[PDB]
Amino acid sequence: PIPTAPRENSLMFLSTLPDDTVPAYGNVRTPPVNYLPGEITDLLQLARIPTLMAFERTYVPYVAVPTQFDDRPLISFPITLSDPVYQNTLVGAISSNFANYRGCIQITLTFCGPMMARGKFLLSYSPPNGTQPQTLSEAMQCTYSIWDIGLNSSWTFVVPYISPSDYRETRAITNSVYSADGWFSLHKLTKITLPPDCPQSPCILFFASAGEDYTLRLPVDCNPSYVF
Amino acid sequence: PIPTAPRENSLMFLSTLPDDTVPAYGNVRTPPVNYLPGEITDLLQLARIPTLMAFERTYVPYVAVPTQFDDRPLISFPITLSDPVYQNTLVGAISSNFANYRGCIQITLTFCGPMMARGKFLLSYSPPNGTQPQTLSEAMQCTYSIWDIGLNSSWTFVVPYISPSDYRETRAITNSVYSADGWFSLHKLTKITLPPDCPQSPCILFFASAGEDYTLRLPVDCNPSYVF
Amino acid sequence: RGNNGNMTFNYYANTYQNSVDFSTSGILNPLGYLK
Amino acid sequence: RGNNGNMTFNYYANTYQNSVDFSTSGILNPLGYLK
Amino acid sequence: RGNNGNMTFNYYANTYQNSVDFSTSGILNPLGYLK
Amino acid sequence: STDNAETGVIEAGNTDTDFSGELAAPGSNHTNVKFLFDRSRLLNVIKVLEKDAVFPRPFPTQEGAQQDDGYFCLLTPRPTVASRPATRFGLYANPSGSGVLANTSLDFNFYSLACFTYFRSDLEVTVVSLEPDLEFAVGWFPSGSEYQASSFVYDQLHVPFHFTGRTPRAFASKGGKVSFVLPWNSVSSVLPVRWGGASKLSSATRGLPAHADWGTIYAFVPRPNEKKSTAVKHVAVYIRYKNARAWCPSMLPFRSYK
Amino acid sequence: STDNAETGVIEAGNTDTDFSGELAAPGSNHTNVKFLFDRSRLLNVIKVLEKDAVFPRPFPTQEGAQQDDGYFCLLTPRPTVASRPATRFGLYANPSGSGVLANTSLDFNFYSLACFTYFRSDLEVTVVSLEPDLEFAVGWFPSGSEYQASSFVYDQLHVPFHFTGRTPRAFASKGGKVSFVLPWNSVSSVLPVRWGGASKLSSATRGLPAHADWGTIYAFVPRPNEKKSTAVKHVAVYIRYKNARAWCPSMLPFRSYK
Amino acid sequence: DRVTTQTAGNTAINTQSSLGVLCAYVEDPTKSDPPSSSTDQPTTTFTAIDRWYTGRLNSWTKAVKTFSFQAVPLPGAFLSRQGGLNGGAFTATLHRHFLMKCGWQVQVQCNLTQFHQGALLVAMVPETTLDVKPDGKAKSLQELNEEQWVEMSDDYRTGKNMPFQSLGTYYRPPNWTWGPNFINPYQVTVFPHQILNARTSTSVDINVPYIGETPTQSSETQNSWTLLVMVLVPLDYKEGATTDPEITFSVRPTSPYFNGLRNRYTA
Repeated sequence: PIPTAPRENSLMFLSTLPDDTVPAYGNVRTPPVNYLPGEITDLLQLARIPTLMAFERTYVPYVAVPTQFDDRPLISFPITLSDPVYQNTLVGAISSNFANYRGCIQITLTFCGPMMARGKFLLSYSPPNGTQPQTLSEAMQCTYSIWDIGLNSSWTFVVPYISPSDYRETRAITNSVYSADGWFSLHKLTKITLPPDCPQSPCILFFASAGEDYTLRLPVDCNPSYVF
Repeated sequence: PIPTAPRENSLMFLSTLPDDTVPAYGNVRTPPVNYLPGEITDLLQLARIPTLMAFERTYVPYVAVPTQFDDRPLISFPITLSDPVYQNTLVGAISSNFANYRGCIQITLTFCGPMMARGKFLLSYSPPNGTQPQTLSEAMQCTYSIWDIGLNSSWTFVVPYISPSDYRETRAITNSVYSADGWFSLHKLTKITLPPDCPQSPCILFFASAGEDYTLRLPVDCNPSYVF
Repeated sequence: RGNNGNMTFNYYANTYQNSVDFSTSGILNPLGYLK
Repeated sequence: RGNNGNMTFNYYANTYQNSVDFSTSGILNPLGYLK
Repeated sequence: RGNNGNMTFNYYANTYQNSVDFSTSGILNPLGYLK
Repeated sequence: STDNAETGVIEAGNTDTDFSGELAAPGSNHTNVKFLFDRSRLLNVIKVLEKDAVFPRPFPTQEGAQQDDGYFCLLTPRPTVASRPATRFGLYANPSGSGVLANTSLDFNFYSLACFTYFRSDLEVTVVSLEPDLEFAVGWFPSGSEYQASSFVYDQLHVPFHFTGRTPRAFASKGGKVSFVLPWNSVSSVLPVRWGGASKLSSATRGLPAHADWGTIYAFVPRPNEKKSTAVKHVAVYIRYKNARAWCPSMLPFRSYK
Repeated sequence: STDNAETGVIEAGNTDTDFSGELAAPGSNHTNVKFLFDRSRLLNVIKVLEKDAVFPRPFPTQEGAQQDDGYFCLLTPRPTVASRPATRFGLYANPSGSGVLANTSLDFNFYSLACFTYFRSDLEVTVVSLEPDLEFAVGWFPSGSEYQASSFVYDQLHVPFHFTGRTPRAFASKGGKVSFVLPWNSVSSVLPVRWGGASKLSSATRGLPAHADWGTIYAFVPRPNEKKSTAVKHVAVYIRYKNARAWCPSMLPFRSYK
Repeated sequence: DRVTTQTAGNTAINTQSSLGVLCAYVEDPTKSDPPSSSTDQPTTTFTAIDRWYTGRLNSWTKAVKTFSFQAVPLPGAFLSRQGGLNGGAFTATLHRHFLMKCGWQVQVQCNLTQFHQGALLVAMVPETTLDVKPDGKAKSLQELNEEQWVEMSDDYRTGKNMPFQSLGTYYRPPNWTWGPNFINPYQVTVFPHQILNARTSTSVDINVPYIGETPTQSSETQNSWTLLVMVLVPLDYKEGATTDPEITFSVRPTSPYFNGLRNRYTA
């Protein structure tokens, strides 16, 4: 016989052991699945699909644009994938099942107003400051991009990955005070000049997709509070 | 010594383990069995042999043909290998010891009447409908085959394998309501025109063999109620 | 290969360990094509 | 080969594990021939 | 190599046993140079 | 970058698309479906058999049925009830009274990452005891078979018929565990995570797949029925999805905002 | 397809023979005789010896015979009675009284698939204890030998003669099992499942093969006769037919319609 | 560039604001092989079922809220005749074949003007029971024509109200909280979708292949796809404009493979 000295972790069931086990009922030829189209190779094929966000108005995927001028962001939400505008996005509901992420969140908009609605919108991205930026003269200095409304009707602002670490946390557990990776903020630059007999308050429909370099790491136990 | 870490299923007696065990009393030269003819290589050499069915008349392998015309199938039984016309066939009593099957049941008939008995018979196979077909105008539309009586005296209707799955269940456990794979039904097409001084009610002797593509899978525990 | 680090040695065969499909007769492609 | 998945290694020999017959001097053929 | 005397055989691979750094793109040298 | 999202296809862009920047490195491959589902998790906590049980009768079960519940673990991520496949998952908020509290199960870790419709994998079942020094065993019967429910008198001991069979009856050691990997046995090509067709076993319940399972396990005690103990002992079923494949992307569950 | 079934040979046809269709694929090879019989099953439940027993005397046994019954497992699929080969299998419907209830055995899983007459295989005997913490052992003696029934006084302890011998006396560990594979030892070339000849050992009983067995095992306790315990402990004999070969197709048992 | 006429058989449909055919999961979803679970010769396509079957769908008022969907079962609409979607030679072939294996190709027309706002989310949703009432019964046309747009409650977001087997009087009836045939309304854009906006298009174009748990499914039971029209932005217009724009849809089965011929389905 071969003299073996078994280790200290003998007879330990480990749930994530990278190995097989004894087959019980083998030699089973399964019916073929060559007919099925669209196999998911990898779940980052699905974070890249833009899904609808939700906004505290009663949760609405679009931002209403009120016609009254005021110098503050029209919608403003932090770039943190535990924020409750990301709970029902495939960017957020896949990444909340993980522990880290790396890459660029891609915020796609869609102006669902009338075709005759001309206007301009100053998207932004502040990095985490001590104070959330509010003035249009304060999102001018951050990472902004002006979006004109015209023939096309979508703009994909790519939130950059500016971080002091190669993998940011995917959940604002403790602390990030309201400031983890900063804030997206859609300012309106010029008021939407509607012709007569057109609806006031058009609606900017927001999406949230992942970048072509958005990558996830470290699975964790999920939140089973969807079933309650 | 070789440091081995034994798994969690150590010292487990498993009844169907695909492996050998320690020999106790080896080096025994058994007497040779080269003289014995007819070795069973495989038990599908025996499902293919047609064996007699049995019919609720008191269980009779043949169908009496009454001379009175009526528009219904003369015998009718479902194509399900737990049906009690298959209990004492090698198609049924081998396959009830298994869990799945695949292929074509082959129903061989034999007209055991007189030689002077001319007649025609419309065999059929309905796939599972909501209602069992009864009219000769309803087995005309299913998979039928007209059998004339002549010099030869046997017809082998091959029940096809029409199924939404590659291996059908071999036992109508739950549910299949009376409709698992449909119904064989021997209709009579023209009445049997006998010459004078010949016996009324000739007898169609039924067999049930397996096809050349009938294949079985997944052994299960048997029914030990043959010994009681 | 999945979550399998035992790169060297498979004791049981392929058809016993896994369950291969019976015959009949990275590069992340998109799940929807605009044509 | 039967219900034997240990394809690689037979520790005990043939005449100890099995029991071979001593000498004297798939393809499913039918069990009955019409001649 | 550290305090590792198992010279012969590594069962688990490199990236499972250790943790290799991901790429981006004896002789005791002194820790301070007078220049 | 100027786009049209009404088209339905949006090319996933980087920072360099709008701005001056560069692509980040590839992080890891922990989103790989064959890697992400290949880890064990608690499925159901079934009571250990002590006699030759009656399998639960099909729905609707009426009162006076002397059947044995809470005993069989229908091995499936989909919602089950009373060891039978269900469509809704229902727990008991206030379980006072009243009848038989039906054993339900759901794979909580699966549906939070089952963003697809069809799923095929092998299954690696580990049955951890929830009792000190329990010497138990683990049965199994495939998707489509049924429980063999009787006994045979072996030397004036009512040994049940679930001690034998052509299916794996793995016997655990005293204080040990039972671990084995089950192939994809069901007659469907894939297990539907979400199903919309009708099974015609009964009055046709929409959305109920009849053969979306790897089978059904049950723990028993290797003693005859005369040695039946008193306190009901439990066991815990951990499953792992070996060699996972998944098709047809779909939705994740609704996280409520309250 | 027009045939004559009085010929006795019918060519097994497909759907394409009568109709328009095609051959289905080959499903599997689970009907292979070397594969289908190669799995363990419960054979007999014998009581564990505690002293040097008297082997059961040959039939007809008369009253006043102080022999020891229910102890020896004649390893055979055929019906046995009182550790001796029988022709009929008989259980006890109403066992009240009256004499000695004879231990009968039958391989229930064999005869439901023994659609043949002759059967040769090796035998893999696993002797599972039906008692907690039982430290037992397993004897054997081949087809044609007899039990060595006496004791020898080893240091004022009546150690029996079934602790030693040229045949395997496998000793189990405490709470363990005994598993070993026995070759085809009997003097017949094959074991007759159905036999019609006469054995001339007695007034010649028709249909009783005298040497259709792999031998006879018996469980004992490795203590001398002074340490004989009180409660009679059982054990359970699981056998597997390694390297099965089967000849001459025959009938399966009659499933009654009631 | 945007004027695409899609001729099929004898029914050619036109669209002068076409965004492009959203071919789903593959390059060409028309290409498909016969089912491997039928040894009989399948009934392939023929020139009376290769056409654009068109029926109406309910109007879209201002009273329709966000996420109020409207579901078309495919092939459930050919059999119940939802919206006047009469199959003709397809339904008269679908009733007589037991298994049916096809891939769909839909197009939803709703022509807004340049002075209206709003956006539909037309999406071929796989494997949902959105057409079935929670009590098990499938919806009839008298029942569809009273709610007009099935609003997104929390019973649909959680899947609380999907059809179920009643446990009986033996088991205590459990408090149902969840079922996998929910809708997450914020994630319907993972499906093969286009947005029917009021300022980019009048018609959307989706092309999906056959998917299913089996290599072919039954004819009278399947709901493998579901043409889901969901309101993401409510319709708004100043008064005087054309109130209640119509919604139609045009469905074409791409390469069906019927199997198991029998008489016409009588439940």
